[PDB]
Amino acid sequence: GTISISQLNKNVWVHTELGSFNGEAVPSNGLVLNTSKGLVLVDSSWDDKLTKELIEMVEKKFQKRVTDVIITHAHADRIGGIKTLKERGIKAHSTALTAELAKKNGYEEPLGDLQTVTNLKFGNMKVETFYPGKGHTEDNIVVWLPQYNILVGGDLVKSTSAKDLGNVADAYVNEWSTSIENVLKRYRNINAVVPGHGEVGDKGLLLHTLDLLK
Ligand SMILES: [Zn+2]
Ligand SMILES: [Zn+2]
Repeated sequence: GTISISQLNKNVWVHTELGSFNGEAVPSNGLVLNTSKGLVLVDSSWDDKLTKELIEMVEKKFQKRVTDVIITHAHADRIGGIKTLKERGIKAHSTALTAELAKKNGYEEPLGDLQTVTNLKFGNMKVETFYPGKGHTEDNIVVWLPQYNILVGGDLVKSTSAKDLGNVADAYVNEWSTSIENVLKRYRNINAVVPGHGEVGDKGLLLHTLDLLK
């Protein structure tokens, strides 16, 4: 099961891919939104190969085109497939900072169209992007589906089983708790929280992440 999709509701699924690192499978999550105007992903995958596999799978599953991807920060698990996106005319949305960091981290450039709070609408599917502040990276954003109170946390948000923050060389560890607090403040009645890696949970993941950061 290198690529798996799991349903939250009719039109919102989690995509999860196993990257292969040092002979270990390493899952990363994003979202798949099935809209009347196409599929919209939150995040790509670790690299172009997996991104292609992901796109092939979702397009086949839903018989719909991937039209847009929202990139939640400029690391491989999120942006690794940007070349695939660009050469397919799949729009790669990001904050300007993520775009700047993408170019620095050697990736092709996403759009830089997202602000601190941005509302997008794809068909009937409403999507909010929110930059809560620095944390896992300087640029990490989260994505919210206000119709369903589903939050995509990316690597800002740890799963319940996670006991480790991960790579913090370019993290803002002190600021990360504030950024999580900002997410907790903004999103009050959450049905699901998708962490960047690991099992989907609820607000408890945000609290858990705060706990790890204490
Ligand atoms: Zn990262
Ligand atoms: Zn990650």
